[PDB]
Amino acid sequence: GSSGSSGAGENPFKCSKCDRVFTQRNYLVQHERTHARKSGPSSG
Ligand SMILES: [Zn+2]
Repeated sequence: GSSGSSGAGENPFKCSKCDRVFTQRNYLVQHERTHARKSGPSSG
């Protein structure tokens, strides 16, 4: 007897930069273009 909530949904359209998801490719693109925080030699 363990039920209640299953958190947010899941979709194939996932963001590369962060861990975001969308119900379409368009909504994903507009979000991928907004990603302009990463600049210079800084990543892992
Ligand atoms: Zn993102």
